[PDB]
Amino acid sequence: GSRRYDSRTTIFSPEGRLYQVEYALESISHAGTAIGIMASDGIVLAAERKVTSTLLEQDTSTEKLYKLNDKIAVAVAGLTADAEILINTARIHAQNYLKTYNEDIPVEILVRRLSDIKQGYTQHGGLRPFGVSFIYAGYDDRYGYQLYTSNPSGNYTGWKAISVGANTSAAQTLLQMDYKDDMKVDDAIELALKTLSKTTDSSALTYDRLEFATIRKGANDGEVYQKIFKPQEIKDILVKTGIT
Amino acid sequence: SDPSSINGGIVVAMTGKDCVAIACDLRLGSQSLGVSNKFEKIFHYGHVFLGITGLATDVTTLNEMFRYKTNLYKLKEERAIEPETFTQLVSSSLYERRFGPYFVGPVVAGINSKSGKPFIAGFDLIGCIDEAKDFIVSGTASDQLFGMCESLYEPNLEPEDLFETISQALLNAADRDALSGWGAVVYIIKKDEVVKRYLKMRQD
Amino acid sequence: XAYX
Amino acid sequence: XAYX
Amino acid sequence: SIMAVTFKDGVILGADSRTTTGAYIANRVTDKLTRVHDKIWCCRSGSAADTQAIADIVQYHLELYTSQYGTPSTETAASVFKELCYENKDNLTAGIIVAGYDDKNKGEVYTIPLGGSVHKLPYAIAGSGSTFIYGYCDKNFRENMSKEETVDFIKHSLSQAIKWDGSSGGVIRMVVLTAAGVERLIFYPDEYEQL
Amino acid sequence: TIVGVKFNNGVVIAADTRSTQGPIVADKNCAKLHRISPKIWCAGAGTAADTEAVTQLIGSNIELHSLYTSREPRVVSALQMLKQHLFKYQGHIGAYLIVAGVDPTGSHLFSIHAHGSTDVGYYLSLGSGSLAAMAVLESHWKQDLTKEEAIKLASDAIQAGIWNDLGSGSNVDVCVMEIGKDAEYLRNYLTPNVREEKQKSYKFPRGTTAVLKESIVNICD
Amino acid sequence: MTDRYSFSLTTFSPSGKLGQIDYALTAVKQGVTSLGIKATNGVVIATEKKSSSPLAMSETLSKVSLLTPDIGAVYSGMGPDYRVLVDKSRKVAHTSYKRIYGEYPPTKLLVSEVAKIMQEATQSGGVRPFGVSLLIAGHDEFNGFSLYQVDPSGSYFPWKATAIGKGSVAAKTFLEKRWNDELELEDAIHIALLTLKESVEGEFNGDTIELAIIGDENPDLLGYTGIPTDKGPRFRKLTSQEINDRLEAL
Amino acid sequence: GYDRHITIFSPEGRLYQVEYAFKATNQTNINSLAVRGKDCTVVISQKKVPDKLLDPTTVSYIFCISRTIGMVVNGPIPDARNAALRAKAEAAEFRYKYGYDMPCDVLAKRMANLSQIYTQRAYMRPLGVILTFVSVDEELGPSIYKTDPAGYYVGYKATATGPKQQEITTNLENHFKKSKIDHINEESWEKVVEFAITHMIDALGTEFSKNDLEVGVATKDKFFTLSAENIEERLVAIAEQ
Amino acid sequence: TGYDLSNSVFSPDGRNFQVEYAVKAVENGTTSIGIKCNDGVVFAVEKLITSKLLVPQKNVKIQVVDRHIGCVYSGLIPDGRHLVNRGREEAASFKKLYKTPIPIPAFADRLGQYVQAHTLYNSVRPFGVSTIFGGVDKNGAHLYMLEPSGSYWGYKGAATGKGRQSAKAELEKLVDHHPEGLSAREAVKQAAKIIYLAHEDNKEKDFELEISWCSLSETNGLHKFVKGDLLQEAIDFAQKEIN
Amino acid sequence: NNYDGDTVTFSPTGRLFQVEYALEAIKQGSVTVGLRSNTHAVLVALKRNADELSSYQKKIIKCDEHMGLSLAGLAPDARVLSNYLRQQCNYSSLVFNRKLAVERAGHLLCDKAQKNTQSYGGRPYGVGLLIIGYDKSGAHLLEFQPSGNVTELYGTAIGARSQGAKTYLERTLDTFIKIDGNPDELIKAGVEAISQSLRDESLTVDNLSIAIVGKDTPFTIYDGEAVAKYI
Amino acid sequence: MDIILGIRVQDSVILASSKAVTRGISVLKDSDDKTRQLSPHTLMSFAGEAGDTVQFAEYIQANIQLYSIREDYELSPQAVSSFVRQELAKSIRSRRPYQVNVLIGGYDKKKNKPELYQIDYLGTKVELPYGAHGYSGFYTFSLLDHHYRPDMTTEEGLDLLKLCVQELEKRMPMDFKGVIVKIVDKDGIRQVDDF
Ligand SMILES: [Cl-]
Ligand SMILES: [Mg+2]
Ligand SMILES: [Mg+2]
Ligand SMILES: [Mg+2]
Ligand SMILES: [Mg+2]
Repeated sequence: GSRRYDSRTTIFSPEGRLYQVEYALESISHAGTAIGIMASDGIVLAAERKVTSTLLEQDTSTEKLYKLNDKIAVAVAGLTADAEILINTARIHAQNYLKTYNEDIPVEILVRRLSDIKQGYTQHGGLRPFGVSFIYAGYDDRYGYQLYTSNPSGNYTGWKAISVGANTSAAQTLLQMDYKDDMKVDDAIELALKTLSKTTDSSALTYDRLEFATIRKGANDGEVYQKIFKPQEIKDILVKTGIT
Repeated sequence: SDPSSINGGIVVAMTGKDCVAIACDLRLGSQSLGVSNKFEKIFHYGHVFLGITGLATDVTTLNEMFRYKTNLYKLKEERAIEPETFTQLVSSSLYERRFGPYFVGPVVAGINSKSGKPFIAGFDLIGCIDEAKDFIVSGTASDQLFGMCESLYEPNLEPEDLFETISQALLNAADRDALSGWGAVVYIIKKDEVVKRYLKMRQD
Repeated sequence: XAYX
Repeated sequence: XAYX
Repeated sequence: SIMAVTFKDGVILGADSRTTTGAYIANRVTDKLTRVHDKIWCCRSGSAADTQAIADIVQYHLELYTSQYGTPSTETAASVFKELCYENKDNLTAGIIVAGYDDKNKGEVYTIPLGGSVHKLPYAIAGSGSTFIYGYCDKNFRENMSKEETVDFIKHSLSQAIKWDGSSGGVIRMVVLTAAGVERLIFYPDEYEQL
Repeated sequence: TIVGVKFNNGVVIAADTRSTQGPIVADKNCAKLHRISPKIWCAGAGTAADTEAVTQLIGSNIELHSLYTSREPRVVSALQMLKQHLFKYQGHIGAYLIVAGVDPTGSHLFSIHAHGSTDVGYYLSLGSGSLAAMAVLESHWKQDLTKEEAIKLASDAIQAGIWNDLGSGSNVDVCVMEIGKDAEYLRNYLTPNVREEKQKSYKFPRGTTAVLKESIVNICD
Repeated sequence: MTDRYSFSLTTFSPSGKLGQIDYALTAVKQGVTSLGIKATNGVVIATEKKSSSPLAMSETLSKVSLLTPDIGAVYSGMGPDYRVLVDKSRKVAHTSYKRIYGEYPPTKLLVSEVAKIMQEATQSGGVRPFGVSLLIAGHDEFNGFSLYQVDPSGSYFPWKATAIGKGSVAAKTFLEKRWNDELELEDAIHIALLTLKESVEGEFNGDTIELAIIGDENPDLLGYTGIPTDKGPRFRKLTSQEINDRLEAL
Repeated sequence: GYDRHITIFSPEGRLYQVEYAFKATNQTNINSLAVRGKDCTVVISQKKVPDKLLDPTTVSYIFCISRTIGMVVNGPIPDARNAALRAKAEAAEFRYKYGYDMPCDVLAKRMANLSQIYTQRAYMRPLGVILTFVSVDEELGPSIYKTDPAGYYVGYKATATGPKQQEITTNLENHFKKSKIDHINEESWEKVVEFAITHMIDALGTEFSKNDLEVGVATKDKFFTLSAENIEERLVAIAEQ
Repeated sequence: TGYDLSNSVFSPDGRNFQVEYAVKAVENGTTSIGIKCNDGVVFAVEKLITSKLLVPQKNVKIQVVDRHIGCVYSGLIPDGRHLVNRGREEAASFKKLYKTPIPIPAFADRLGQYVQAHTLYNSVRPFGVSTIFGGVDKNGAHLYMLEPSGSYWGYKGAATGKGRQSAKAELEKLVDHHPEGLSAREAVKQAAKIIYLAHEDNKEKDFELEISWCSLSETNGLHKFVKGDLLQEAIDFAQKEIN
Repeated sequence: NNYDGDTVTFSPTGRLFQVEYALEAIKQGSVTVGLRSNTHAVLVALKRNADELSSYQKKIIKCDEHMGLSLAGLAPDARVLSNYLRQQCNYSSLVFNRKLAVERAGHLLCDKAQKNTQSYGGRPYGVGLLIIGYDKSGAHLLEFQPSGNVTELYGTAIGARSQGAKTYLERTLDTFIKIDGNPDELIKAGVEAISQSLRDESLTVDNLSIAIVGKDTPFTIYDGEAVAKYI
Repeated sequence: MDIILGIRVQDSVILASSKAVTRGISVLKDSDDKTRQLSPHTLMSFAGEAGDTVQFAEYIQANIQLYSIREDYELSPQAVSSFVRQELAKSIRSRRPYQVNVLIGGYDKKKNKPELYQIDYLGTKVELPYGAHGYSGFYTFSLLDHHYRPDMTTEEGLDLLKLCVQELEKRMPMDFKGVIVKIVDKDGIRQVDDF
């Protein structure tokens, strides 16, 4: 019968590893680098677009940074198509929680459920896992500003600063070097860009090859604002830190 | 045991010159017993306003349901929903429950952010759209509101004048209904400012 | 419900 | 319903 | 008021044209004679909606039968009608007369009452107005009649059914099924009323 | 009050513009003339939401069918899809429709009842005012009507309903579907029920209404 | 009996490649060249009509398809896979949008729905990916004119101008030189014909070229009058004659 | 190499099962031909009855799908009959649902979409057949639409299918170069059948008896196949000219 | 390669090797024949007497479908039974809906589509039987032979099993020598002879002859088994011809 | 070799190896004998033990008052098929007030075994059965093979060294067939038949299993001291 | 079941719930506690159809306790009330709806405010300074309208509650065998033993 053609996506190696999870992570390691840095007064999300073409429409484009609700955003590393399936699920899960409890979903609860979905694809169903790693940047009234990451294994962890995709080894060393706890958002913006600028496989880091977002309490009195940076705003912040 | 007249309540919407007004009473009762004088029946999703009369459990449920849907709409469309579009969403959602309906009388009110045109619409519990230039009425004193609005209303009223007309339409209609009144709220909606006024009315 |  |  | 009558050369279907919603005539020029196949027609009595939905399904079944096994028998057509009427008897109000012309079997008439039972007859009458012409039709029907005799028999029969039944009236439509082909006939009040 | 009339080179349908809830006029200028396809229009009577919902659903499936077959949709397709839908729901969808239009086959005029029965005719009427309308149609209809004669007969049949039937009122909507031409939708073709000038202006002196609280509502992000 | 293939036929290789997606993209590479150019006041999509036989009537085979009155689609790769995607794309525009909001979906969201269908063929049990790349040109009130590419993976990107299939590498280079942000629709049609002549080998006329625009509303193509807000489709397929007129002043 | 056993992509972006299904097409070693007249569409196919024990009347690769649509198959008879039965059910259901006779080109598309599914879904194999649908459509007039195991379909001025398809194709191409028109400028279907047989004889280089051919004719409101004597009458007309 | 390991897989030739492998199982089986006659059909089969311990006349291989169709097969006997069980369901649903008994050509396609369905998927095995069947309907007599591929045609005479070539040669002579037609009673006697002549290809074990027939005149259009005096008369005729 | 992975695969010579491997499980099974006259039908089964401490695996199962079988191969598969027969016998009784014909019993087993040889995932039955019964057409003996092939016989034997008993019955055919109205003599012939399949071991009191059905005899099994008469 | 009251004061929420369980003409029990603790700072009183009340209360209790363990965090009274309302809103369109009315008294530790929610079996939620279910309201509401002040202490609230029980004991037809009173404040839930 069909047994002949089954890849057996949800099995263990003799060493006790999940083949497909390991190979999905190998896929993600080639994806454009995405950095998340958590400050005391906000969070930065920076992501490098995959080798841009000059005729790509930059302003009306979304590849790396996606909005889940008004308080939570994600940076993507891997298959965009796979990420969008999981994002629409995450967006619905957030609205289900709001409908049920009349309260915005706590960041960790959203992260756990999305991570539990990925876990399922590694343990049952005989389907390939999602070739996606997320950086979750969000705020709630319990833990305040939070950075998480999830990977195809369905394992998630919390971070002060973290990178996913390409050159994470090099990127994580540079963040571990210059990061400190009393750091402000404007400082974290500079660190995020400086890290990409050094780890980039490109010749020079330009506005047209970046997606940028901040989650500040920089609105008016005790409320959070999500800022998905426009092309011209990335061009200005890149000049202001003296990279171009 | 008539779901539309257990809790009671009323909503009315009107159009003016480059403005719209939507008003509701504050009563929630269990037939004869008045229970709450703080039960607002007007909600908003961005700049689109929705008033809902009828069974209070379904009013609350539909508010929560349209908040859910307009939030996903905004995330995917990357823009706030417009009154004309929202009206169609309400109609779809209600008719989806054709043979087990929400016992409600919803009323859409708002200004199209692109065209600047004032827009109002009403629905039956099963989703039939009632678009109108002048006014929409809903609730246990709909007959009273129809009689007030049809006589008091004139076109192209200024926001300050329109406020008086809608306020008097609601108050005098509510005082001839046992299940309506116990306080009132009026939303005056201009292109980029919204004023909300609580009316002083008789508390019987 | 409304009902020509 | 209509109904010879 | 509907009837189908076998004769020498084949079979003729006849019907009134009156559709009622209570005492109001919704349609006074109704065509109650429906083609399920080239030379298999049916007479519809009862619920217009039910008989319409059945006739449409039978037409579909016989079109698919023809694609695979060639021209179906009139008995086959009647069996498909019965199968729908019998198995859905609780949800249907349809009294249907099935009439068809084979070259082997010549003219045949099958009547299907409310129950969903099948009755093969020399001639069949049905509908509210049929009650008034049981006496007349039994006394006047003969086997191996000519075309003109059979047309007169149906015309006189439905004329009386129309006269007494308020639920029947308008024009008398008839459909002639022979080896020659299919012939549609119509007869107006001014003619049949003064028979 | 909805009518359909066949003429020389096509078909015309018309309707009144009154919507009711019990004895109350809910809408004084609703549109009961619905578009299924560009050149297939539907006049609807019965449960207002059911006539709108069933017309849009079949209209949607007809558009998809037209794209799939690379052909202009036929009236018999809309008729077949509507009647099979309505029949399935055993009349619980209270839609009474006059389906009319032009297609490659020619010009067509049908009626559909809520239970899923279909009729054919040169002139049809449905709704509470159907008897007032049909009285006019039976009096004045003839074979070989012109376009201008058919519109007149149609609007006259609707007027009979407006005046004599309490269920019908306000204005006359018409849609003309002629062969080889674009269908022309004549919204408020006649407005013979214009409200007379009121005797008095009920514009209140400002401050008439007693107010407890004022507050600015935040609609922005 | 029954579909026993409930497992993924597309899996990660040790190198992290998704073989079937890569092989699908290879099938697109073999496919005939199609392109799209965005102007200030419209969008043009064009492709060569590769005729299987001169006895075949190339008019009956439509490579450029209307999805909505304001959205059109063209492809490179496997024609059958494209045909069923157009059927599904048209239906989803109704079921998941128009039957809810009573208006046609904006370009980006319909593209999103098509991408979802193509992503599922990459992960679902007992299926191969679609062997096509789509170019979807469309207009909507709040986003204006837009042009999207959709790959077998389900990934989509917005383009000012691009080409896919046989001679895409050369065609993209040609478009980079000619494209500016001030192009009028007629100028974009002119460049589309110039770009396509490079990739086409045999006959180059209105009968061997398929070209459609997303431009101004066409009241004449609406099929009815009387509703002021309904002004007609922005999607128009250029006729064989209309193409030849522009090939003289080339 | 399991990418050659099921319908998944090979490294060079090919579906070998689809390509091998195409080769199953010629397994019967029969050539078909379709042309259009003014009022009619004629399809002819070779009829080879090798076994003497066979009932020759039951040996047929032409099918009456609906009253208006006819279909000739190039491929094994099991897959041919599988396709025929499905096309018949599809044409019948279409009439019931949409209230008019299924057009030739719409049925072709529907059967092509079914064929496409077998190229994408693993558990279903492609049918090793090429379906040539013929009718006189009430909108498009005389129509020839052809389907293959790839799920490809297109309309034709005329077409040929089988082992010696190319010889027949170029024979017809050269005629339409000369006549300068899209069809056979002929009043009666009898002479369009005579044209079809004549040009098949010239292309294949073989003579035909009454039992060596099988003829289907589509006119307005009916498609029908010719008997041995209907063909014999047609062969006599060609010979006497 | 490996193209022959899975059912429904096309070889580069365009062949389904699993179906061809099923044909080998049919070729291995005992000889069975069908003879079309003036107003009906005759079926006969070779039953190898493996042992003295087999009860004579009490291991019946020819099966009836409805009341007017006869079915015989060579190869995997259980696979044949499964096909007839389906045939009986198909014939029952036809009569239920359409009233008339299923015509033979109609019935032939019902088996044909079912057997063909078992070449579409790798989750099922092709049928290991060639089935000779037929009977009398409104349009007269019909004989059919259905193969593992789903391929079937109408036949004047049909043969399958280990002695098919011997039986085919003998059938071809009857068609040549009787162009006007063969009678039902003659076809029974000829059937006996051809099974006895076809037994030469399976002559280690001696065998038991089993004949059935449908005839408009002789059996009134119904399927019946040939037994008693008419069977012994056909055996004697066959015995006289081998010597 | 490459064609024995599952039952859905044919070999190049047209063989079903999984069915043939199932057939092999029967040859490994303990010998059992079936034989009948015109009045009675008898099953004789050599039971097998794990060791001297273990019981002797029961070989004979009752299906109805007038029918039952003996098994050789996988005992659980015999329990599944015997249970199916019990239900079919029982269905015939409740619905039609009719004792199921032994011939139909065979036809039903054949069709049940066949479905397991044509479908992916499933496996063939790994057991052979000898069904005896007395119905309206007298005494009957059937031989069921998990290929689906069912055969009506005067006598037979299945299991290890069954050829010995099968040869004896082939010689004795004319004698034992005419043992009418004599149960004990028909059993003796069956016990003498199974004795031709013995090697080193002989028939003991807790080793031998006999069953009989006939004209005025319900299907009854004899074990222990009840079979001491026939040693 | 029958009498359940609630009074939100300055710093606490007080729930009074009748002790009588009557079936037929017999008071089976006179010490019944018609409440469940959902979380350390959230208490739900209930009244309605026999069986449904406890089955629903314990089901909610289980779900809130599961949430508390999962997130190692107490849900706000507002969040619990919204969850309960949605469960009843689902229930009312079920095959057999829960016929249970509830009061949810909770102390929000983040806002440092007492909160009282009244939810009927339809899923009709309202936040109130004072609430009641059944016939109780027809006496207590008008009494509290008069005597209630928003800045009252817990002791003032208990005296205000005593005034309600006295009025109910005087004018209510049925003997409800007094009430169990419970206070919800910053320090959690405690029961008044002498009322
Ligand atoms: Cl399709
Ligand atoms: Mg009042
Ligand atoms: Mg009061
Ligand atoms: Mg009368
Ligand atoms: Mg496949």
